[PDB]
Amino acid sequence: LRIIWGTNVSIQECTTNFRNFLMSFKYKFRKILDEREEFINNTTDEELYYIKQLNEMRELGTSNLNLDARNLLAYKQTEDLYHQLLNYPQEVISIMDQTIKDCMVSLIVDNNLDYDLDEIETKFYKVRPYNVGSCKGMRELNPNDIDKLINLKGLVLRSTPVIPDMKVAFFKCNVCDHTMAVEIDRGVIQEPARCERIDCNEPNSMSLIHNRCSFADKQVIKLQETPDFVPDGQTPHSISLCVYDELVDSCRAGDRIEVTGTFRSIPIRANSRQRVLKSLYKTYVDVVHVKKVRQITDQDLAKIREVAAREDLYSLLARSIAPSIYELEDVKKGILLQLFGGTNKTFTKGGRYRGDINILLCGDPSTSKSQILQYVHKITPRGVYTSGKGSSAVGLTAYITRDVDTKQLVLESGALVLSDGGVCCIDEFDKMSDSTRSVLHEVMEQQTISIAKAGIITTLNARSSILASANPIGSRYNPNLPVTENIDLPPPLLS
Amino acid sequence: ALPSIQLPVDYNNLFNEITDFLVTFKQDTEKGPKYMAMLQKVANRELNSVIIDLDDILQYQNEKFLQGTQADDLVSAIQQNANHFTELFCRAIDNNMPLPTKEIDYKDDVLDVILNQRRLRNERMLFPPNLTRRYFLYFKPLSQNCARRYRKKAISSKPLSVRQIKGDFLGQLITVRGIITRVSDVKPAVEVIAYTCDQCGYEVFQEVNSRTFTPLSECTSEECSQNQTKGQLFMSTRASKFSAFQECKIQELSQQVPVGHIPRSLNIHVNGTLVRSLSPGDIVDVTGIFLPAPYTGFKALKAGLLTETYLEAQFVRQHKSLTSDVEERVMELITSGDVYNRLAKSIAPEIYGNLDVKKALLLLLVGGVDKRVGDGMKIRGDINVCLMGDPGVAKSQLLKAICKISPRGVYTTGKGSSGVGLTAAVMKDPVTDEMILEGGALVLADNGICCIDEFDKMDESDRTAIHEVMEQQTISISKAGINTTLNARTSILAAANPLYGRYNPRLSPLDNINLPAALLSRFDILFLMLDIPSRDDDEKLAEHVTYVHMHNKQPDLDFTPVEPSKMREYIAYAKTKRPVMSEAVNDYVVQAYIRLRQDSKREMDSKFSFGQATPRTLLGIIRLSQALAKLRLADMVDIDDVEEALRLVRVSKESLYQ
Ligand SMILES: Nc1ncnc2c1ncn2[C@@H]1O[C@H](COP(=O)(O)OP(=O)(O)OP(=O)(O)O)[C@@H](O)[C@H]1O
Ligand SMILES: Nc1ncnc2c1ncn2[C@@H]1O[C@H](COP(=O)(O)OP(=O)(O)O)[C@@H](O)[C@H]1O
Ligand SMILES: [Mg+2]
Ligand SMILES: [Zn+2]
Ligand SMILES: [Zn+2]
Repeated sequence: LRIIWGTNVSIQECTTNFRNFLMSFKYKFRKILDEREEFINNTTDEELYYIKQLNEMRELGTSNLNLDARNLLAYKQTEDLYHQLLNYPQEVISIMDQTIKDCMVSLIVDNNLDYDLDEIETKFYKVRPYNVGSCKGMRELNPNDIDKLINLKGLVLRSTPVIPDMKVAFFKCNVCDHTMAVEIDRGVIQEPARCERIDCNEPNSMSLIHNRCSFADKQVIKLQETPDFVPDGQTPHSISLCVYDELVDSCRAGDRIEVTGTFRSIPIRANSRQRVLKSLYKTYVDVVHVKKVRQITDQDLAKIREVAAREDLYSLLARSIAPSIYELEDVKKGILLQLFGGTNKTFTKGGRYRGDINILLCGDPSTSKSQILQYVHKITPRGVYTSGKGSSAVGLTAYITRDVDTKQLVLESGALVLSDGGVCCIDEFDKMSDSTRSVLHEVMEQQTISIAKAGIITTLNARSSILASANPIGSRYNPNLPVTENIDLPPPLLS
Repeated sequence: ALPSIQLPVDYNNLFNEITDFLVTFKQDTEKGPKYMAMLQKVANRELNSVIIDLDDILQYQNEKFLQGTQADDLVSAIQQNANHFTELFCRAIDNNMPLPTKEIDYKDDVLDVILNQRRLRNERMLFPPNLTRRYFLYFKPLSQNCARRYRKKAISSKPLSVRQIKGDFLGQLITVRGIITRVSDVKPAVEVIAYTCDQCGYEVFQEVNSRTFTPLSECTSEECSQNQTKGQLFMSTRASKFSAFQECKIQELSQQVPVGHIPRSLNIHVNGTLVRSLSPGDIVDVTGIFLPAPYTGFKALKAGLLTETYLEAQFVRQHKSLTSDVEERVMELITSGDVYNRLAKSIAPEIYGNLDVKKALLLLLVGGVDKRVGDGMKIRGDINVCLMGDPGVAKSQLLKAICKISPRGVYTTGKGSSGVGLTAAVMKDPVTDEMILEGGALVLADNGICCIDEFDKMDESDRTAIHEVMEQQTISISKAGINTTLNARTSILAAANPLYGRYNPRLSPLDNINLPAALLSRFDILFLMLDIPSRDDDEKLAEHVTYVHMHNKQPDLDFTPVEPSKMREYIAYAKTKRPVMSEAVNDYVVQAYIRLRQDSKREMDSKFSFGQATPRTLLGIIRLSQALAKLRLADMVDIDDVEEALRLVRVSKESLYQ
């Protein structure tokens, strides 16, 4: 009956439509909707996709939903919500959570079991809609769609630490020591006027206790427009993203993500002191769903065992690692043996004994060693493929550098430390400088790197394996001359 | 206090004449009024902009002159002052707005819902008109043709420059010719702000006519008149009206700058549907109102009476596909015949000779097959052509000329600027002082040609990027904590300068230039153009050069210069085509390669040849056959195509002596 002020959304019909949608929907209605021909109806029409996810969530206890927009449009009666959500996301989502609140009860008591439901009552639920509409870049956003759900795509540049946000203030009285909590609305705190205690009742006797309040977590992300869609002679644009609650610390730096969220615009103050504002707002998005671009099962164990029971396991993974490479089976044998490595041990008296295998490939200049290295790069779990042509003399180890965003100090590890426990591939070994070479010498001898700069003295762990590829001087490796002259490498390093 | 002055202009008669012009005006050449048609079109939620023509206003004045009754020269009043006539015309439009004739179509418009909800409560139990407005009003400058038709001269549409804009033209409608250099993103600017008041009365509206404002934060309604302290106003974005705003900078053209001076710049502000009409790098003629900025805030005190300025834009005039037409153009060029030779020849018709180089530049313009093999293997189809030779052989016109043919191309030069390897992750942009990931020139040209002039003097820092592109075509990015890899598939056209002058009877080609052997091996083709003195060739070269100086036209000859747009149309169409190969064709390639290798084992000699053949040579043979097949043929490649590719490679190889 009554409608929330401003909008046209009413809870009464929305709740009923949603419950009908959930208990009624199947893949049958979905495949009737899309009906793109060659659509499989093999028992999927009666699978009850929503109810099975609902039950598996109830038994798991996790609160995560992936409601889609096309599926929401599939049902005829709930088609209203499709156009009623794009324009009023917040209120529709509030109805969403309120209906999911009793979606639990609708299924826990169907057989009248002994589920507590008290932890269900305490916990809250929400939704993560995706594929709301056609994806449009940030270069086409008008003020005509403020406070409306959109889907954006872009490169992640950076993230900020967790930001506290006050929810419940906490005031103490400096005379009678009475504690009272005041909720804040939209940021502004309504100050208590005088102490509620009628006996105390003193004007101007309030003190704020900062560490006794209640806070929630925020994160801010920075996006950049993808180079593919940019036109000629332009500079990429940027958008700031607000992330709350469980989605915080999800987007790593440098990834490319497609997100769903509400466009919003806020004013920013002209003068820091005065109340005055300037007639130009800033635009950002509050995100609700993010998508990007171990624990092996027992069946995996069984298949691993039966494959390991093969008559000749050596040759099979000899040929698998480099399918393109023809012949050169012996180097593949060596690399396959290297990728496992002998056992590692460190007994108290003698000390640690190495268990890493180092391999150097060299010879005539137009063989296929670089492709071999790029092949072994992918197979190994943790490894780095960087050429030794140049870069810093400690570019493979720690390098104390000044932070760019903040005028602070950061200790950044190198490529040998970042290949700990794996295989590190070095390309163009012959161009590596005389001063940085010694660094590798301490890596291949003691497997540790020590840095003593800017008041910091410390040691890291290398424990990696070196596979390198080099080129000679000239267009051929003449067998008559020995190895030393051609390869231009110190005898100990080759040894 | 404030003294008073008498001015001839009276706005009452002006408003009367605007009302008369909106109704009466008819196009003399649908029937009826010209503008009440488009107003009815607007009322149906279809047209978002209203554009007035001063030619049409002159037509109404001329009609009245035909009747003979006096007029108020509305066209001159608009030119002299235009910031007030916009509001006058907006009010005139609002008064005579036609009713919605069809398809009311109220679906989910938030402002519509708010306005409809207002009616019930207000009637059961005056706002700024601009809130209900949707159309945007723009003026159109005068036309010299219509002006010369009725004299009266013209000032608003004359193409002035940035420098010719004096302080006497402020507050008028003028036009400026220049090139756009910087354009910013679109942001919302508030026009009417609505505050919600704790269920006190109802939301209040305030208009903003400046760049800076103050919130109300006090409820003055009759129900809100009660004395109890109750709370301030909170802004509601949904009930507020925004507008699209954009700012740009226009710079004076090099032709119009006097000697010894530095070009100036002008600022342009655009609001409404006209946004996004201008992009960087465009030479345009922009009309608008020239207005003074307030310059307030900090650093205003020192100026005192000095002001900024800007131009509110209202019109844009830019100076400068699969269809049956382009379907027939390619057929016409096919029927023309001699596509190979004519295409090579028409490239830079000024330069006489070096015809094989012109054949190879065509193959570089087209691209070979890029096939993604399974299990991670990839093969490149891009072309790497390096042109070496003595100075003063037309080294650096040839290159520049090739850049014209393909839109996706960048001409990068020596250490004067760093663009080859500038894949930096830091950008100190003055507008916001935050980092922006900035790609280099190699990344910028995707599916394009990178013309690297003076490649000898370019530093090893760029040599790293050149080395990596030819290997994997994926640029790793700077170490500013982003760990990004960017696609950089591109073709390379390099121009070289031999060490200490010209060719030297030193036998090794490696001795002639500094470039490493590994770097040169990755190049698909190497061309040596040595300047050898011959008495016959100098005569024709001198005659060809001097004919251009005597008569600016190039020397007329039986050779026909094909039209450049046809060049581009055929090149693009060939690029879209995808060849395919057969098992029989590639069998002869093995015999060719084994013969080449058996030659190379004994080809090692004192002077001729560069090292020995490599499987990369076999790969480049197929890669070059790709372009020669794409040139005219389709589907399976001809056997003679391999012969043509081999011939071109062999001529390039034999260029070492020549
Ligand atoms: N075959 C040719 N046809 C026409 N003009 C030519 C030819 N060869 C050289 N030129 C002349 O050479 C000049 C163009 O090349 P230019 O000497 O300016 O540059 P470059 O070859 O890159 O040499 P540099 O090392 O001096 O920069 C023009 O004066 C042009 O007339
Ligand atoms: N044995 C081989 N098997 C397959 N391809 C080869 C072989 N030898 C050479 N090639 C070809 O030659 C090229 C070798 O380049 P690469 O080895 O990466 O350069 P570099 O000599 O700098 O390591 C590859 O493109 C590859 O296709
Ligand atoms: Mg030159
Ligand atoms: Zn108290
Ligand atoms: Zn009030």
